Amino acid sequence: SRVCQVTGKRPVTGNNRSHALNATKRRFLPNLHSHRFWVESEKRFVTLRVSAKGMRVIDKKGIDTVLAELRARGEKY
Amino acid sequence: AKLTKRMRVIREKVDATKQYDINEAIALLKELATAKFVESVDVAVNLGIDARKSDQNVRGATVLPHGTGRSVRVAVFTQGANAEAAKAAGAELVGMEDLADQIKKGEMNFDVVIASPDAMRVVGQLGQVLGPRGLMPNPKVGTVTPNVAEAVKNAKAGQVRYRNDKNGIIHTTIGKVDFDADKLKENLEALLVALKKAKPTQAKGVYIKKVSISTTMGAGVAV
Amino acid sequence: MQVILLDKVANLGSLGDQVNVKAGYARNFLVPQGKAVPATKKNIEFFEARRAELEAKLAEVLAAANARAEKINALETVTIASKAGDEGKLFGSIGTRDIADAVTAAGVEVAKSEVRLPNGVLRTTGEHEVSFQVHSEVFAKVIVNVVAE
Amino acid sequence: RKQVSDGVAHIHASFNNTIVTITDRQGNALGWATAGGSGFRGSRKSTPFAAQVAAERCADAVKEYGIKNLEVMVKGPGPGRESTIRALNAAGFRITNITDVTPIPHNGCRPPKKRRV
RNA sequence: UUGAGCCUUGAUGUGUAGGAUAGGUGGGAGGCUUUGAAGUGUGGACGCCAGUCUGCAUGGAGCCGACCUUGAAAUACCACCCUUUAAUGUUUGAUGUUCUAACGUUGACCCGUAAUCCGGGUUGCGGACAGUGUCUGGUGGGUAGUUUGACUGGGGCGGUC
RNA sequence: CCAUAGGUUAAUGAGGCGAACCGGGGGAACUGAAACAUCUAAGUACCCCGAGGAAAAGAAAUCAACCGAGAUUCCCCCAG
RNA sequence: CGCGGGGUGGAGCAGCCUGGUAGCUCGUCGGGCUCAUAACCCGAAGGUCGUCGGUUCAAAUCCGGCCCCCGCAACCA
Repeated sequence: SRVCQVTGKRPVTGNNRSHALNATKRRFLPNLHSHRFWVESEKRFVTLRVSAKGMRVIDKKGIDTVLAELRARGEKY
Repeated sequence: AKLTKRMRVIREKVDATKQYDINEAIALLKELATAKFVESVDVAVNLGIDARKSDQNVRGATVLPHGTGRSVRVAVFTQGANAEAAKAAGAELVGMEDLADQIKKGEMNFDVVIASPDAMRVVGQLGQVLGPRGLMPNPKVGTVTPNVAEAVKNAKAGQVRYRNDKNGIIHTTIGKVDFDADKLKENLEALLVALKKAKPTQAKGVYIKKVSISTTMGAGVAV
Repeated sequence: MQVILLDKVANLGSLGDQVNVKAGYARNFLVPQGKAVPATKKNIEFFEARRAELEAKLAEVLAAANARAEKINALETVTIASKAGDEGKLFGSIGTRDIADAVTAAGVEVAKSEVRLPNGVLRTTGEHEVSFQVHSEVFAKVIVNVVAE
Repeated sequence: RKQVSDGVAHIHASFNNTIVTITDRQGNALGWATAGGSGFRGSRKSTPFAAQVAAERCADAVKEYGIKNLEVMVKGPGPGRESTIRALNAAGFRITNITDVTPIPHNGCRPPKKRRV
């Protein structure tokens, strides 16, 4: 799965559809990249998987209000 | 504005791709004035008429209630002792058959005319030279009035003129580049009223559109 | 890109107003340096207050002021040189102390090399001019030493 | 757009055409004329009757460059190889040098042996 | 470095008769040019051969109005409007320029690790390429779903519907 | 180097099982349209993930119509 | 069985499908270059563009039969 590790964006069910009367499945897949961040509480760099719409959130909110509260129990990152 | 040694040094403060906030443009209007004394601004009324049709051609003026600055030289048409208190109120010249000998030659040693109804019987001999100079008084305008001394004092607020020949919009002076933009709006409101009282019969479709003021390398902004 | 400044920067800043910058420049400098953020005008007072404790604690590991930024304008020259290969090439990078030093005082590899390069140490044995690294607010160049005499 | 008043010219005369160029020392062709420009068919194009009426048609091709002093280069065997030069001198221009640069055959590939009759 | 569009600005502008190339047009005596006017032409465009601009020979703060007199209308000073056209600017495609930082290594090395993958480090060489996505012009019987007229003491061509 | 990947030790949580129900995911063809693709059939069939004693929903940037409602689900109806 | 076309100087092929309207080459009958013929060049002679009615300003041309033909197909149980 192409998961945006910084937001939980996953693939979704959906149809292609065009100007045609016959309708066929698509299932929307994300574009998937990596990005590296600094954690001032652990004084180390970490690498996370990122995607469109999701990578737009973290840069806007700030890592000290996103990545600094992202662990649900630890997730070994 | 003309490109000069004292103008280059303010042209370097502005970019050909950049526009300004309404409140910053009313400062740029004075920056762009290169003279050591405060310059004057001309404003366009946004119209509304065919640029060359004579049955849509506009020509006239209106007198302001308080004015924006400099005063006008006033002449009074009245009889007898009634002129002396008008000379004390704001008249520089008196309408007499002695002065009518200069008026019939087209020579107006004055900027505004006020008339008393029984002396208007003399002005009706001269209306054909006062007419094409904007000077002819008329009862619908209130420039024919018995209280002439108070009315010449009312004239010192000055007047704003408007006419076309080849353009559908009309350009005219209204005051100094240092005049209050909120009071400019009030005098432009009085101008737009006089322009609706001066509306030609055949002015079909849209007439009064939105009005703005323009600067070099800042574009027009709403008044 | 519109951002608001959190610290006094000589090139840009508007009090209580966003300023234009490139997002790429911001993401390499002004953002990771803590000096700017996109919007958050409503929240930057609480962020500034959340740095106040962090910098008060940072003074426990480093509170010292720099004395070297005042000294740079002497254009003081390098006294160390690399030992060169038979072919007229160097062994490149291995440690930050066998390079650009002028005082021979260090006993271990330094955290800040005296010169700034995208890739450490040049393998050419000729005379070349490099940018002297003290702090990202004062600038100078110097030539490399190839003689040590 | 000031006149240059100095330069070079190149003359070519083959057995089938006279082609004249007003040139620059950098190897540019500034204006040209061809003897087939007079509408003449075959080896007519190599005679003085054709080449002598290409010269002022070539001076017209540089009418915005402005000419006065010219160094001339000449190649090829064609009879028109000098009337086109005198016609250009007679147009009010002054020849700084004349040099012949006609090739001497070197390798030459294959000749007619075996020549058309 | 420049193709394309667009902004920006200057030269304009006359006949006829007379000083006088009044472009239009709305105001009008103290205001303006120093990156600018003169000379008046050598020479370039245009030409009423005057003049202005490109740029000189070249200088370098002025100037202008009265008297005189043309005309709907004036000739300092200051708005507004324009044809044609180029350069500066600008948006946006090309051509190539250096150089790392998105991206990449079916390069090399050290360590995890007596591991050809992976992870961390090291040191080279590539690259604003690839890989990929939103939207989309076009293709695609390779694959797949479906449609595919009737009469005639027989059928097909023909005829009939 | 310090560190950390890596290594070790102690503790908690999960693991497998259990009838039917239940949220989410993958997703037809037949059938009807007396013929077929949209439409109907069907989010059925079958397969997958995951979980509770129920699952699911909720008290409004919802629903009305100038009257007002004031959570959701289940039932008869509204309404062929 | 028909279908679509054709109906041309002697032969072979144009034009047609836009009525203001019979043509080219080989031939046939003579001129020119010739000693002589062919080529070439200039001239002449020729077709009821099937047949009878109809429609019209008019019919090789359109409209209905009759009449002679070319080409395509003349085997399905």
